[PDB]
Amino acid sequence: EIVMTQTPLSLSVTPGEPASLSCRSSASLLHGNGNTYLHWYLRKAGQSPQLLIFGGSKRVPGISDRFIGSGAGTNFTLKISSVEADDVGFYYCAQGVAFPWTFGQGTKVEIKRAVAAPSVFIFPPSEDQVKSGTVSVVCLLNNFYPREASVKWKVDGVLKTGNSQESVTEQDSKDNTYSLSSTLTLSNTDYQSHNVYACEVTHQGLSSPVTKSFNRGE
Amino acid sequence: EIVMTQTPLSLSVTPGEPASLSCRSSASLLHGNGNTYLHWYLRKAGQSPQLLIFGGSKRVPGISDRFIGSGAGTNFTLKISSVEADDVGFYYCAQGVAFPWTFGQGTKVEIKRAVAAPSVFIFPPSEDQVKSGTVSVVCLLNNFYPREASVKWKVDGVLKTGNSQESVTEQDSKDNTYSLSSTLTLSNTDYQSHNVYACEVTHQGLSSPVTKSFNRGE
Amino acid sequence: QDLLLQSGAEVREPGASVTVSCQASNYTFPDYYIHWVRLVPGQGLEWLGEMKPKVGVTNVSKKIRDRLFMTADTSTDTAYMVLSALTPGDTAIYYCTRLEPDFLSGWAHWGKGVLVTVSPASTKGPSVFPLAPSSRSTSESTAALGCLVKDYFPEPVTVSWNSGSLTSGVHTFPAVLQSSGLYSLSSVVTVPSSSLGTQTYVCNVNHKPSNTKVDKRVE
Amino acid sequence: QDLLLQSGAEVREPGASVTVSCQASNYTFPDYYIHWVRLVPGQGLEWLGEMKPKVGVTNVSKKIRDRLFMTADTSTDTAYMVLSALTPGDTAIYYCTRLEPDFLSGWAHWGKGVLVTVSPASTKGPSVFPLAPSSRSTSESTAALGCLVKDYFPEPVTVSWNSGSLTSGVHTFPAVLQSSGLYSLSSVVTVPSSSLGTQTYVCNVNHKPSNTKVDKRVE
Repeated sequence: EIVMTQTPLSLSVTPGEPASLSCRSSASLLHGNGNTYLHWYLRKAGQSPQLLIFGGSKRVPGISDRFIGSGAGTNFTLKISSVEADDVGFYYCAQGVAFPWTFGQGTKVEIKRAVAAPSVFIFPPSEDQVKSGTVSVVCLLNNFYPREASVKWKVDGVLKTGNSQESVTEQDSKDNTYSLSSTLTLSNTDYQSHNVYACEVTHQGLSSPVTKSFNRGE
Repeated sequence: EIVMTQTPLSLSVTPGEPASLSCRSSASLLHGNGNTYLHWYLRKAGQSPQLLIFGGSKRVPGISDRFIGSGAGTNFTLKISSVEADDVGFYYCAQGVAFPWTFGQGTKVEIKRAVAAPSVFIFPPSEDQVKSGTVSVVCLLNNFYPREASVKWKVDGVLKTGNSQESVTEQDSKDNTYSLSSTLTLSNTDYQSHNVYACEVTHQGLSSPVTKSFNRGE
Repeated sequence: QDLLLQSGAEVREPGASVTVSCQASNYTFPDYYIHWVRLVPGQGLEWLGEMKPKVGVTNVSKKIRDRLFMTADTSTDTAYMVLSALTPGDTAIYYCTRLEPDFLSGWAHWGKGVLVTVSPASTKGPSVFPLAPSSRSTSESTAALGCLVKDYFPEPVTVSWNSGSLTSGVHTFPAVLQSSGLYSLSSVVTVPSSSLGTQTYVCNVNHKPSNTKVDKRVE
Repeated sequence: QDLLLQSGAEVREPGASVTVSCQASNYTFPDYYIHWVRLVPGQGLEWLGEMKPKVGVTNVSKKIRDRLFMTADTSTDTAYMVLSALTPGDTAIYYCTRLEPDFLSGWAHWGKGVLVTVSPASTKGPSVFPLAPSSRSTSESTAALGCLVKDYFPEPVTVSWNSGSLTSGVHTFPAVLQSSGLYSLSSVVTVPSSSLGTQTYVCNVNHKPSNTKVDKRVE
């Protein structure tokens, strides 16, 4: 029930910049006294969160330079003065309020980059996988930015059945780009039910739509 | 520590038969407040343990008073006036007031039955095991009494080596004979080196040991 | 009725851990003393520990004690025990027990038990195998027909003959864990060998711990 | 500063009851509260419960109050958390929290949180194939190696190329649930067309509990 709106919901930014995050609520935020209060923390590659604010203004001991924020009760907001590569992850705030208490949804933080198209690939299903009776093919999109590309498929030139699923890399460790896999799935007989298999793309780093294909019996 | 034994270890008992078991303790059990505190328990195959008698001789409600028993401080006995099929099971004895770490090792009721030779069969497994790298040759020793039989293999006139596996009925539901499956099992190589295969058998109800046999291919 | 509920079985890798639970019947839960005890395969019964709910632990075997942990919740009216550093030979039917009246005179009492099992293995579908109509060359008048499993894991296994539609004169030789760390089983039916009705003798078998079903008849 | 100990994962059938357990650092251990937080996939974190082991007490989320039970072994402060009637929706990572005698007026640091996952599934080694598989012809410059993991359970998997002798340009897509509850994954390596038209390439894949290796050579 206790409101916690955390925003921007996601963020991408360049190194050395200022950036800020806002937490908004329904009430004042204590277990008692009139006087216990909110805290903020960073979660990454499956480690627990790392505490950053302990109590509104209160910086956690031994942590970074100032992520510190301001506001009270219904309002609070962090600001960091400088983007470090260290900082990418999930940020969220917690209230210092009487429990039961609830996290707000979390705020994503990333590096910003120049827009850049993927290299794009598709291929026939391997014939062992074909005669496995259930079959799949993959549209692959290596090393591109941002991960806001969008991907399509056509079979005998007409859009896919929806028997398809997708996955993206993490933000690249250094290039801070991404890659995408889209997979389309068939029975061997659905794989007969069309001949040419295609995947098609539009993206920020695309000047114009891109198309790739294979045709079976080759 | 409480250290104790119970006997006889097992017996096949004739229908209608008066019978008993004795529990013998190295600890003299004038328990707690100078008062002997000892008990006996049933169990059956797939069943919870079941109360019988306690304080030595005191019966739990609903027991057939066919069951009887009592004992001096190291020297205790459980008894039955008679035998009916419902008696076939396992029987235990133990100790208590604050220090419950004890059991008698269990003793098994069977029923006494007319002697009987088994019917016996054996088979060559199909090539489908042979081509899968492992050969089990199995011999079936069915409906024998008393409880004991010995089983053996020969290959090309030469006795067993290495592996065997065996498995037996709980006496019976009905006739109260026993039935036994057993095998010698090999890498297919070994069977391919071999040419003739036999099981061999002996038991109380036989004139002589018994062979069943076959040869590779036929 | 005077009962403790206990539930479905368990299996683990060596070095792991296990949780076992028991639930009271409609009763004044805190007033029982409880033993945890076990039946170990091919081996004698064994008391482990004693617990009174709001007290928690009371007495326990020094052997198990450090590996053991034992407790209860009043809110649910349930006992637990936990075993840490879990290993082969700990494999047993664990029982919680009810003690309350003249139980000093001996009165441990029972729930249905729970099976715990330990292996290096992971689940495997059955090496189901038919057992031949041998001596079709030579039978006088009598026969038996068989079916087998090997390297299935973990047990138990469902088994049937004529797909359950006719079942008599039959043995179901209890399975054994092989040196593979996986199970072998066979069942066999006795037959007057004049039976051309042997056409019907589909042995049919099922393996819920591996979500699997299979069938054969041979002649 | 110094961290609580909290061990590795487990995988489960629906409706079961299932546990995680956690242990004190170089630390006193009855003295301060414990909290349990659920990290749910794709979604914001979730407080379940406060606990204090000293008395064996808690304050609890109204989303539950039913399926949970919690305490610790006072012999070690080995925390236990018990959940029951587990849905696939409970598939999550569970984090064992201390609380810090001042900083808990906000919060405190944790040990390493642990995964548990719920599904009618059962173990499978992956089906495995090439993908790319080679450029039959293109604007030769670079292309990529690629290999498929499919029909697999449970995740995760371990993967490498030319036994991980190759490392540059290698990528690995995060896992996808197949509608059967199985997994697919994939790996790819962008490489010069000159190199690709010359050297031999293999995708090298391993996991337990499948106990299975594949080393798929590719063209």
